[PDB]
Amino acid sequence: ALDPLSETKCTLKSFTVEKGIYQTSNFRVQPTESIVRFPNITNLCPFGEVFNATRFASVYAWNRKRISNCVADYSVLYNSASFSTFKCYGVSPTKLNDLCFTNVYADSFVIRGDEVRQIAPGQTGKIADYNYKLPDDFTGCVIAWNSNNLDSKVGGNYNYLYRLFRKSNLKPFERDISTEIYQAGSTPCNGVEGFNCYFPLQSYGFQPTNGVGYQPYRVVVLSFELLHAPATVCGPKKSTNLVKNKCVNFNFNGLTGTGVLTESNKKFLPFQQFGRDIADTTDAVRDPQTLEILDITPCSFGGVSVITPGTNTSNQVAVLYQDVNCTTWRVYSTGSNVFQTRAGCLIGAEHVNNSYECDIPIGAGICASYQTSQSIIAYTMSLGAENSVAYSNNSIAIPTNFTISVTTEIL
Amino acid sequence: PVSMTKTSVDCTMYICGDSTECSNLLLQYGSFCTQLNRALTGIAVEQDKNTQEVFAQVKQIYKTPPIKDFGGFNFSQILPDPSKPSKRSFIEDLLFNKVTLADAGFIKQYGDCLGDIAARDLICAQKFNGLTVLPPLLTDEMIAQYTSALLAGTITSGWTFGAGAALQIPFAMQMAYRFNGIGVTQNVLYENQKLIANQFNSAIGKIQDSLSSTASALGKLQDVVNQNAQALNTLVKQLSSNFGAISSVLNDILSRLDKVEAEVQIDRLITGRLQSLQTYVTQQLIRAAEIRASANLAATKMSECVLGQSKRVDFCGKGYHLMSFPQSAPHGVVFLHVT
Amino acid sequence: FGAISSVLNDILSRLDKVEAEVQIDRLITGRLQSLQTYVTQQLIRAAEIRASANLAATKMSECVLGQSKRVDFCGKGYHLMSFPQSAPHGVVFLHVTYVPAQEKNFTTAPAICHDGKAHFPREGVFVSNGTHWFVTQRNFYEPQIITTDNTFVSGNCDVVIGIVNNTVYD
Amino acid sequence: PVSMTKTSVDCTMYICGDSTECSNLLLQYGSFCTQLNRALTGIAVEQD
Amino acid sequence: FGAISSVLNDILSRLDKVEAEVQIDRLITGRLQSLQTYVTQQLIRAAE
Ligand SMILES: *[C@@H]1O[C@H](CO)[C@@H](O[C@@H]2O[C@H](CO)[C@@H](O)[C@H](O)[C@H]2NC(C)=O)[C@H](O)[C@H]1NC(C)=O
Ligand SMILES: *[C@@H]1O[C@H](CO)[C@@H](O[C@@H]2O[C@H](CO)[C@@H](O)[C@H](O)[C@H]2NC(C)=O)[C@H](O)[C@H]1NC(C)=O
Ligand SMILES: *[C@@H]1O[C@H](CO)[C@@H](O[C@@H]2O[C@H](CO)[C@@H](O)[C@H](O)[C@H]2NC(C)=O)[C@H](O)[C@H]1NC(C)=O
Ligand SMILES: CCCCC/C=C\C/C=C\CCCCCCCC(=O)O
Ligand SMILES: CCCCC/C=C\C/C=C\CCCCCCCC(=O)O
Ligand SMILES: *[C@@H]1O[C@H](CO)[C@@H](O)[C@H](O)[C@H]1NC(C)=O
Ligand SMILES: *[C@@H]1O[C@H](CO)[C@@H](O)[C@H](O)[C@H]1NC(C)=O
Ligand SMILES: *[C@@H]1O[C@H](CO)[C@@H](O)[C@H](O)[C@H]1NC(C)=O
Ligand SMILES: *[C@@H]1O[C@H](CO)[C@@H](O)[C@H](O)[C@H]1NC(C)=O
Ligand SMILES: *[C@@H]1O[C@H](CO)[C@@H](O)[C@H](O)[C@H]1NC(C)=O
Ligand SMILES: *[C@@H]1O[C@H](CO)[C@@H](O)[C@H](O)[C@H]1NC(C)=O
Ligand SMILES: *[C@@H]1O[C@H](CO)[C@@H](O)[C@H](O)[C@H]1NC(C)=O
Repeated sequence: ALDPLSETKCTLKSFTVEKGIYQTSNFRVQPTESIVRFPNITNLCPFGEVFNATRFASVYAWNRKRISNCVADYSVLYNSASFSTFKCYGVSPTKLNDLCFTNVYADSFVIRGDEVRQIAPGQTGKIADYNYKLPDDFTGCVIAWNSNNLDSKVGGNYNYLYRLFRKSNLKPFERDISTEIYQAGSTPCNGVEGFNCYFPLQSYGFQPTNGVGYQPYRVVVLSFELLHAPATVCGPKKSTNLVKNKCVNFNFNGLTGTGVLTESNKKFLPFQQFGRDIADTTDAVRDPQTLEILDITPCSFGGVSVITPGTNTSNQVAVLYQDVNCTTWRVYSTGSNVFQTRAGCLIGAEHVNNSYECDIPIGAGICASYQTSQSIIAYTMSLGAENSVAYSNNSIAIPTNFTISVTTEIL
Repeated sequence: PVSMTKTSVDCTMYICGDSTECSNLLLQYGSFCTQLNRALTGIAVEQDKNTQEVFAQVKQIYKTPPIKDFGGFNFSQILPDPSKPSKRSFIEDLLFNKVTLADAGFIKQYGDCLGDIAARDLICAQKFNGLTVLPPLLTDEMIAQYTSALLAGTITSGWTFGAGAALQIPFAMQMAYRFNGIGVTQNVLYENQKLIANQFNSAIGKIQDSLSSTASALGKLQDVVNQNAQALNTLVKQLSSNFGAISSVLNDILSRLDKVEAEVQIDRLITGRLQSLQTYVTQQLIRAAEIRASANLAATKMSECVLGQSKRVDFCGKGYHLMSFPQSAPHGVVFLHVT
Repeated sequence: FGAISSVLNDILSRLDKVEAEVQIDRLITGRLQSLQTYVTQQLIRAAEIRASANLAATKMSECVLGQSKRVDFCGKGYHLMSFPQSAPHGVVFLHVTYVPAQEKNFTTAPAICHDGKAHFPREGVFVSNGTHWFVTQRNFYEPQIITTDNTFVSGNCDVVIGIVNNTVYD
Repeated sequence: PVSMTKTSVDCTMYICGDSTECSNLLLQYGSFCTQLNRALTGIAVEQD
Repeated sequence: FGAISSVLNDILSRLDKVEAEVQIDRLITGRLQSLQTYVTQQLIRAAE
């Protein structure tokens, strides 16, 4: 990374470079600042209303609560909430503080200790089939904690029920609260229970002396989408000022990237937050605070070539920027000799009016050479010596001698 | 066709963009990017080599004669006009106007691609993904000058300048010897000189009219340019493929997963984009081999039809070959075969 | 290739069969891709080498086994002969050719009118050294007296443009 | 030899057959099948 | 191609969507690579 000559040395995997022109990496602009743009929300998410609820719902009638316009600072749960199970599927836990969530829904219920494992996208079992099923492409986090000190009674807590004997497996995120009598045998039932007809709901025991597998467990499943919609629930990240027309790192509603932000003429629809090009890259974004549309442009741009007479001859090099017009410049350095040929700006080579045979092909009719102090010179290549034929309507040229030439062709 | 578009690929820019973690992971491959760049550099050098072989056969630059007394034969349509900034012929101007290149020039500045133009402009999208287009070593003006020298030599000297030491000869006697070369006595040429000159002028005018009309007949060069542009656009478009990962955007994965969980997705994306680059380079190599064969044929035709009279049937036009005249064209050559 | 290591021995000594299977599969896929790329490049280079060898065989047939009239196919100039030589993975052709060396200016005419009829050289060109007219071959200056043996008569002198009058010997 | 056999490939049929899930997953590639078919069509036209 | 089986039907009948997704992706990648190799060889033979 010291200079284009060293980059060419590294690319060639050698300490010596022969005479010529070598394409290096494109011109790179490193970000200068880092900015975070989150919607201005001060209210904390209802952690007490979810994890501290006095009464929880049954698994067959699991409760769904919408979470919106809040900051998910889950560290407040560190004081009093201890969770036996905390598994996130569509997001890494360590990134949860740097993201914004679109449609946050908390599904709360109470199950057995042995049935906690059944709360997963691809599990089978009584709860997974008849009570609560997670989608295969589930994005969210499942949290479960033992509640034996709350949901257990000495005589037996029978307020929590689970669905048994269902005709077919439940669809993902589907709720069945019907109490119709199940027909296990071939004999039809007429609303009464007997022999092969049973009530579909059965109550848990939930006694304090029960085993850890038979003890009550409170389960909250948080489901949300990421980096696709406006979103209104955000992490505990402090927003900074908006920087435009500069190469910066940006964190827009959890979407991180690097680029230059400029004012955009695009008119986003009210339900749209991000814009993408034909390459699926985020090229437009709506500011969560000012509600303005900003175009994002990559910082790196422009091909770079390095011309050297050979490390065995000299260490002097010339730099050609194929997408820079020298008439601040997007160049590594601008030292004295600046020519600005076609096909880019040439820095480090002295332009001469003389025409020679091409030594190092720069391009667009421009060549470079190492001439005599010794320095790199750039010139327009000569097509050949100029001639005129003494043509006339009554004049001819006839040879009076000849030469026997022997040439060599290598194939 | 003589040459094709020379391209260079910044593999780190294409695969990873500005992602530092993705570049660090891509460092575990290393040699594949170097191999692709070596193949692309070989193709780019071969393009200039083909152009030099086709057009720089003679190193002895002959100018247009002042008098232009060629026994009734008119070459102003294939001779340059100094009024044009580029010293190319009127037919050469027509050929240049009938082929549309992807980019008018070769310098697209950062300010020109800043904003929404990074998406609307295909060149901006290609360059923002590490795909650059290198200009030919020889400009159109120099190729026009080489064609000018060849035409001046073949009209003033005939075949002698192709063997060195150009010898002047009146164009009527050159036509007489060319008639003798196809089995027709020179008295036929001398007794029908006005008629032959009139027919040659009429044929040149007919070619000019055909070129000036909507009939292009220059589909090969346009096909080459469109193939190169389509290959670059497909390379740009293939960046939206997930390759089995959760997303096709490295930024979304990095903001969505930690290092360990995002490593597999970034590896999948890197493998897919490397495969896309390899496919593009292989297709470019095959097309470069085809273009090299075409350029070798063009150089052979320039040697055997412009620098001399060929006895090979249907090698320099249909009929008994008399002479040929070269003309430059975007990424190609146009031979006017007089038979 | 996305694996924990590029050495199969390290993976085998570091992981059991199930855990090492994915790493070995990744390495196998990467090395197979490398071999495929090498073979494709070898095929392209072999096609180029085959084209070069076909050109070399054609040049051996048309320049060594015979004299070629094709311009610049067997060297620069008027081809006389060629000699082959072996070389490591290639052939070297020594092309012996005839090149005009010393040109001289002459006044030339398309035809000569002697007795109301046009005469033509039928082998070369008519030239004048200032006062007298001769007929000579085009590639070498060998002036000869213009006679009926080296000329043929075709038509009158009122049609040929540039015809001059000179004596034709019998 | 003058011409060779002209071939066409149904990439979805070859990769996935009659599997709907496999075709849905293959939809995330898209352009590679089109590129292969374009090359094959070019070869077929070149034969004629 | 590193998957549990070379048959998509066996994987689909043997695994759910999430578990079969990786195997189907591996098979898709392998078959796409095979098609690409066939097309490249066809292009070289077409040039010849
Ligand atoms: C959703 O409701 C439909 C109709 O009420 C259910 O389909 C019925 O399924 C039973 C057996 O499970 C059959 O005997 C009926 O003939 C079906 N009727 C129709 C119209 O399809 C379906 O099973 C229900 N889905 C879930 C997940 O409970
Ligand atoms: C050679 O052809 C050119 C045409 O390309 C002739 O130029 C034309 O001349 C006529 C009158 O002489 C004008 O009406 C046209 O406009 C000219 N066309 C141009 C300039 O493109 C030229 O006269 C011809 N040479 C001779 C000796 O007749
Ligand atoms: C040979 O062909 C030429 C060209 O087709 C003939 O010349 C034409 O003659 C007619 C009159 O018979 C004129 O109207 C045309 O303008 C001439 N064309 C040209 C280009 O000058 C010629 O008559 C034919 N016959 C002979 C014996 O030459
Ligand atoms: C009130 C619900 C708000 C939900 C907002 C959506 C996503 C935010 C994410 C995770 C919050 C729950 C974390 C529980 C575990 C804490 C860490 C631990 O003890 O291991
Ligand atoms: C008598 C043994 C028959 C075995 C037949 C072979 C395969 C059939 C498969 C699984 C049966 C055991 C399921 C135990 C767990 C039930 C669901 C749950 O509670 O989570
Ligand atoms: C939950 O309730 C306990 C007991 O009242 C309390 O100590 C704790 O702070 C509460 N936590 C939240 C997040 O409300
Ligand atoms: C808060 O966000 C709203 C967007 O709904 C915006 O209108 C307002 O200006 C913001 N306030 C501050 C102080 O940034
Ligand atoms: C650079 O800009 C100037 C105008 O400021 C223009 O005249 C010149 O042509 C440009 N350079 C190139 C190579 O086009
Ligand atoms: C013939 O004369 C012209 C001038 O009329 C001169 O330029 C040319 O060099 C002469 N040719 C030779 C071979 O001397
Ligand atoms: C031309 O040649 C003839 C015969 O060779 C000779 O007699 C005559 O003097 C020559 N004239 C000149 C001007 O050399
Ligand atoms: C050359 O042109 C002149 C015009 O002045 C003419 O007199 C002469 O006869 C012409 N010569 C030939 C050989 O055509
Ligand atoms: C040749 O003879 C004709 C007729 O005798 C005459 O018109 C012409 O002028 C003569 N040539 C010269 C050059 O005088």
